[PDB]
Amino acid sequence: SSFKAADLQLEMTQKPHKKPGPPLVFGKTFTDHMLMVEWNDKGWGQPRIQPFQNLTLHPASSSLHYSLQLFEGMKAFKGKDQQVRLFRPWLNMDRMLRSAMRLCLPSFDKLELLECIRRLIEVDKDWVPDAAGTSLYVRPVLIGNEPSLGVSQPTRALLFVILCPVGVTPVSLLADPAFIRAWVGGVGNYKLGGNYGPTVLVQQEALKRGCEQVLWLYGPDHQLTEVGTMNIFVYWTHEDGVLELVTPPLNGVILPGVVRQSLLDMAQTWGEFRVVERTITMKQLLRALEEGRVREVFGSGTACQVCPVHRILYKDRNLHIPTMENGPELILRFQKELKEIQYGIRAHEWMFPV
Amino acid sequence: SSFKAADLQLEMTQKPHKKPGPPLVFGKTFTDHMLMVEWNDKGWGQPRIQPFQNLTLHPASSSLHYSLQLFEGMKAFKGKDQQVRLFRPWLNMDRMLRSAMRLCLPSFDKLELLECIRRLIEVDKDWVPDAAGTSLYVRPVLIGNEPSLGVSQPTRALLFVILCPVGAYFSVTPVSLLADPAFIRAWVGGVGNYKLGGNYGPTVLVQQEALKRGCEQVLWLYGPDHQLTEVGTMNIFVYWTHEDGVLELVTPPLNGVILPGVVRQSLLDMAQTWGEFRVVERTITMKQLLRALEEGRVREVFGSGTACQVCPVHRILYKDRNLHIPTMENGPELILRFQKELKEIQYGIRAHEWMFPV
Ligand SMILES: *Cc1c(COP(=O)(O)O)cnc(C)c1O
Ligand SMILES: *Cc1c(COP(=O)(O)O)cnc(C)c1O
Ligand SMILES: O=C(Nc1cncnc1)c1ccccc1
Ligand SMILES: O=C(Nc1cncnc1)c1ccccc1
Ligand SMILES: [Cl-]
Ligand SMILES: [Cl-]
Ligand SMILES: [Cl-]
Ligand SMILES: [Cl-]
Repeated sequence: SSFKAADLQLEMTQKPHKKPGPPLVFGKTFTDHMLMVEWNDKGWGQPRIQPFQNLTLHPASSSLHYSLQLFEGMKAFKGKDQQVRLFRPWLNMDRMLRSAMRLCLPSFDKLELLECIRRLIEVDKDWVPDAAGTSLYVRPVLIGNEPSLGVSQPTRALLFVILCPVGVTPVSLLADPAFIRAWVGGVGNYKLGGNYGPTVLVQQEALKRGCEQVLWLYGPDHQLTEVGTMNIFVYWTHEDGVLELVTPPLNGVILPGVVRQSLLDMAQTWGEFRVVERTITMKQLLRALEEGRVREVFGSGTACQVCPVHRILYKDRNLHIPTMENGPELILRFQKELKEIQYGIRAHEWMFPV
Repeated sequence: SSFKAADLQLEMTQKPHKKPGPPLVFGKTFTDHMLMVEWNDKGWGQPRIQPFQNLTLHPASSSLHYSLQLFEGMKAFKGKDQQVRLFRPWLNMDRMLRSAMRLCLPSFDKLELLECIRRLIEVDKDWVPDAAGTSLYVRPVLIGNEPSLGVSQPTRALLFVILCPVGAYFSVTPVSLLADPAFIRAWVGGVGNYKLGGNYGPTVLVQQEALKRGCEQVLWLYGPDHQLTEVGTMNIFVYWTHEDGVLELVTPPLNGVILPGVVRQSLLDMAQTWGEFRVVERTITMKQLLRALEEGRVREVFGSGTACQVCPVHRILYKDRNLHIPTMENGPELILRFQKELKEIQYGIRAHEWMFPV
């Protein structure tokens, strides 16, 4: 069974928050409403769009003791004509259902959640900014909610969604093999709360070491997996002399990002250079930097879309990454095309109109 | 700058709950009171004892989004003298603090929290069952509580403690295990050695697989050489005559994928005090166990943990093939001896510095 949009009950807020005035730090400002659906031994209850409010949770909730939690993250963009659109939300929904199944949280209908989310965005339509490079960030969440200290499949869960309005520059990265984000056979390929908490300290260590984000290396040959909460891409002339865009394969330690998949799809479609999913090693990068074969290194994710990398501190070796002196041509093309699609400049099967 | 037990605020339930009748499934029944301490940028607030009540969380709470959550688990036992005691609670406090640092959560005084726990258990004295095999389980938690989607060191946090009466866990019955290398609990350089909630959520599906394959628990293998690391939520001990023909008790070393259990340390301490056989921390592979089994050198295999104290193992399903473990054939003398000494100590029959009186 599943909750249905047609059963939605609306409680409009009686106490609207002041909208942001002319400074937007990410993830602190929320809209007036939220979506709220509960699961229990009777199945999924009816979905509510209701005033943004606190959650009331039993102290034994499995969400708090055994990290029976997962999230999603996606943006809604408002175009010139004030039409609002979600970017490839179906893939976020596919990925939310996989997380849930990995955590034995209750299954749900992807299209019904989407419609509920759309309905929720429509209620908070005026929170969606329209200045350049601004968007509305959508945070669905599903948590187990059994009041039991037993490590087990819960018979109760909570699915809710909240929204935040959100308001080119290259970043530096610490690449230390000591630090591990995910392992083959682990759950790094799902968007689960537990994958993030442990990175806080590591991120602090990268700041202390004068870097801005973490380059997560994995395995004996130090594979480049991800950058911060982003997938990583390298544009270079490979060893076989062919020009390629490369990014690591989905072999268990990589989060299957929506932006990532989009960049692959675009480049693939262009048909101008080779586009592969393959392991990338610090050894390959060093050698390609020594031989001037690297053009652009960047990260991708809903946060920035495309984020260039100028520097990588590999232990004590400070590597200059020449992304910016090579345009950054590919990056700029990706941003340009993504902007066109996202803000309705160009009609595309990737946008879902609210 | 920690909270303080002198500042503790007491607020007694208006109407209490009727204690269970001597039917108790673990973790579904709680006592009348709980402890709560709030932290923010003005540091720790005053701790409080309050009637068991629900948490009020901002929906962006970092505890719920990025798994800023850690817990502990320790038992209190009521002796004949109706006096209740905590088993080595300082090791749990040490571990709770290390977990807190790992998750960038706020530091606190181990003795102050321990004193507040004393008071909480004191207040709920009567919930502590004295029937044989029973105890009060104590569950401290520390969760982040920043109301922002930024992945970061929170500026707010919540520390609470709830209590469960527990029935006799078992007589002692062995368990069968699923040993499948595809499922990996923790990795070197990871956080499997901290009691973080994020280590437990992904084990549900695996545990469910073990049941469909006819096992009761998971034997967590690690490496290409299939090391026996842990059993369910228990550390693993093997009693055998080793390759060199020397009788020993072995348990994997704390190389980072092992949770340093309090019973584990205690079994080690106890066994070395007896000084009657070799006690060592060494890696254990399925290759070594197989051969030991074919040669009749394995006497007992068991788990250790607060839940069980000591849990016999009698079967391992490895590579579709069932491995019989003669634990029960061999007494289990070691297990039985361990169980007895802990019991005597835990219920104050023998006086011991491991016990902290409530
Ligand atoms: C969210 C996330 C990504 C990329 O996600 P998108 O769907 O592209 O926004 C990549 N890696 C990690 C670790 C993430 O949490
Ligand atoms: C809690 C726990 C143990 C044992 O801990 P005790 O301190 O002995 O109760 C062992 N392994 C795992 C994975 C645990 O969570
Ligand atoms: O996208 C994220 N953060 C973000 C969004 N918009 C601007 N800056 C940062 C994110 C990703 C993964 C986990 C948590 C947050
Ligand atoms: O001690 C635990 N569970 C338990 C306790 N008493 C009886 N049965 C089971 C435990 C340990 C670690 C993580 C979660 C729970
Ligand atoms: Cl349990
Ligand atoms: Cl995947
Ligand atoms: Cl962030
Ligand atoms: Cl350790």
